[PDB]
Amino acid sequence: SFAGLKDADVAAALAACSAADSFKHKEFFAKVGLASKSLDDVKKAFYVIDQDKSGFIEEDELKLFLQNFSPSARALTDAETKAFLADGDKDGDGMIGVDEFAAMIKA
Ligand SMILES: [Ca+2]
Ligand SMILES: [Ca+2]
Ligand SMILES: [Mg+2]
Repeated sequence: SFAGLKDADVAAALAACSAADSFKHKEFFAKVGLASKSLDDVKKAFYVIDQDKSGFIEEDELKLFLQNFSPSARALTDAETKAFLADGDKDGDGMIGVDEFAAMIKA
């Protein structure tokens, strides 16, 4: 829901990355809808993965990225989390802020 994605695109996507170390951010962002959502929604998501409301997705909310879409879903492996944060975290503080998230989805 949060980001107004549909179940189908969400069930699709997860199937597509259910192997360990087959997760890829922009590919799942294309997939599940999010890379063509408005920037309002690209925020609504952000704040959902920010499970603890800190303003930031820390490395440990990032590895539970999937589960925000489906509870039973798998954790990301440590490499999968290391590339994302690698791609997201331009100021090197170890966690992703909104403006960084938005930035990595595009739009
Ligand atoms: Ca957080
Ligand atoms: Ca950062
Ligand atoms: Mg926390």
